[PDB]
This record gives sequence, structure tokens and C-alpha cells, in this order.
Amino acid sequence: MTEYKLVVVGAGGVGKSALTIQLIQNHFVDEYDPTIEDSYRKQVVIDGETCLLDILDTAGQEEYSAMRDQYMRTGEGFLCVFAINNTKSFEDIHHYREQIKRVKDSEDVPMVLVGNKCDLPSRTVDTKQAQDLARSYGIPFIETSAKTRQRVEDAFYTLVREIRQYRLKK
Amino acid sequence: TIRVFLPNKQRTVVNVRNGMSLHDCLMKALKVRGLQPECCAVFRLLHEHKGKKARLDWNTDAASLIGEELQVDFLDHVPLTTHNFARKTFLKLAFCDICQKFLLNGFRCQTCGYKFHEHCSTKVPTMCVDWS
Ligand SMILES: Nc1nc2c(ncn2[C@@H]2O[C@H](COP(=O)(O)OP(=O)(O)NP(=O)(O)O)[C@@H](O)[C@H]2O)c(=O)[nH]1
Ligand SMILES: [Mg+2]
Ligand SMILES: [Zn+2]
Ligand SMILES: [Zn+2]
Repeated sequence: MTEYKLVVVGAGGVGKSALTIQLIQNHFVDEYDPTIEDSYRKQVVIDGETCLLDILDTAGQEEYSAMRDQYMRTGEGFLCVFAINNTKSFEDIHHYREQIKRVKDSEDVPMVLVGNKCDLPSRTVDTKQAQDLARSYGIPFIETSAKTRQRVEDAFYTLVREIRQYRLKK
Repeated sequence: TIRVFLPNKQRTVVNVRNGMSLHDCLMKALKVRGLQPECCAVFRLLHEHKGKKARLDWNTDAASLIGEELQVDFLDHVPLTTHNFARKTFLKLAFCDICQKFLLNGFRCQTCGYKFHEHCSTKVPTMCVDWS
């Protein structure tokens, strides 16, 4: 059984934990419990293949110690989550992109841009802004909603397919 | 803070409030991972040769364990394990255990027999229950 080590990064309060728990439990966490470090493991089926997802939920403002540079080195795919009602969280996406590319010392790192909280009507980050940022990176962009579970499986399954295609480099 | 290792190669880091028991600190982390405190026990990891971990009561104050590293493990002989999925074509009429719809080409756990669609895989319970 093949394994995929996913890492969820983003600013604080963008819904990193809500998207992960919605995937493995189909339960929407309504409260705000700031994460420190949480590892999950769930068996799913993606494109007819039994996959073992090893998801690591990170903190919003994580300590820049050897612990942060270590999980980025052992991570195989990165989910970059921002809230559409938080423009500052979308601006922080650029830093996560360049930070992952420096710790791994490579390019073509499997990555997916995720715009969360699309159920709210107070949108401050236009969809054109995110698609322009994602197309310049060569990574897919997906709008998600952990509250109503909209394209939550599509966000993680897309990242897994990005790792599958990246593993076929030979 | 306290680093707590959880069953099935998982882990979490919890904040320490004085007076809060270990059960109340790890309750949400266990429920989210499909685990129940009734089937688990919390241990304090030792760093010597004689013994790897020492069991602690679930009501122990987490403040008395700052600087330590904890580990939650299943109790002895609990009927919980990991699933073993496999493709299967259901010649005898079968329905998905998640959506109760017709299941022709799906998946099945070789141990507990949980049958489901491809798109229903996330709703499958995390832990495999086998009572012989
Ligand atoms: N309306 C709505 N609220 C959401 C959505 N996703 C998350 N939230 C809410 O946003 C708040 C913060 O969510 P959370 O998952 O904890 O965010 P986080 O990215 O893990 N934060 P941290 O890095 O501090 O741990 C919670 O109150 C949660 O209910 C969504 O899609 N829609
Ligand atoms: Mg979180
Ligand atoms: Zn099973
Ligand atoms: Zn089904």
C-alpha cells in the first residue's frame, strides 16, 4: 500500500484544521482551537488505488526551529490554504511557496492552492487573483468550504495526483 | 506544551493548563482520529534501559508532566486494528455500507467486510472492528 505524506500550511485561522478533520471525519469543527502540531493517518481510495494519507496539520505562526525545516523535508505534497475573506492570508501564500522550494532545494514540488471559506458572502480575495497566482506557479487552484464540505476531497485528491505524476520522473 | 504520541503512527502537541487532566487534554485529539479513551491508556515515556513507558491515570494533572513526553496506546487485546482494503466485483447483490446504494464494483476490507464505493471511502470508520 503506497503512502503519501501531505503537509497543510497557511496563515492562522484560514481553516487548515477544519479542512483536514472534514476529510477524515466528515465533521465540521466550529470552534477555533489553534494548532501546534497534529499528525493524522487515513486510508482512502483515489482513482481506484488504496492510498494511505499521512496528513500533517501545521500551525499558523510556527516556530522557525529545526522542527519546521524537518517536516518540510520529509513532506511529499503541500496544501497551501488561504481564506478568501482574509486578504493578508492570501498574501502570505507567496512566502510559503518560496520557503518550500528552498528547504527541499528543488523545483516541481507538488503543491495546490486552496481558497477556503467560500460559503461566506464577505469575499475580499477575487478568484481571478488566486488563479493568476496559481497559473504563474504551475499548480492547481481550488475553492473549498470546510463548513459545507465543498471540494474538500477535490483539494486533497488533487495533491495526491500531483505526487503520483511527480513520482513518475524517470 | 506536551508532545503526545497517538496510536497508528500519529501524534499531537497539546497546551498545558494547570489542573486539567490528561483525559480533557487529549479528548478532542482522540475523537477526531476515530479513537475512544475507553480503549486506550496514556503512558509517560521513559528514557532508560529498564522499561520504555510507565502508565498514568487519565485523571492525572497535565501540569505535573511538563517537560515529559507522553504516549497513548491501545489497551491489551482490544478488538481494533487497521483495515485491509481490496478491489472486489460483487456478483451477489451488495449495497454500499455508507450510502445504501447498489455496489457493483467497489472495495471491501478483508477483515471486517466493510464494502463501499470509491467516493465513499472517506466516510469509512478509521478503526477496524474484529470480534472473531
Ligand atoms: N464559515 C466557515 N468557517 C470556516 C471554514 N473553515 C474554517 N472555518 C472556521 O474558521 C475558524 C478557524 O478554523 P481552523 O481550522 O481552526 O483554522 P487553522 O488554519 O487550523 N488555524 P491555526 O493555524 O491557528 O491552527 C473556526 O471557527 C472554523 O469553524 C469554512 O469553510 N467556512
Ligand atoms: Mg489549525
Ligand atoms: Zn475492516
Ligand atoms: Zn456508497
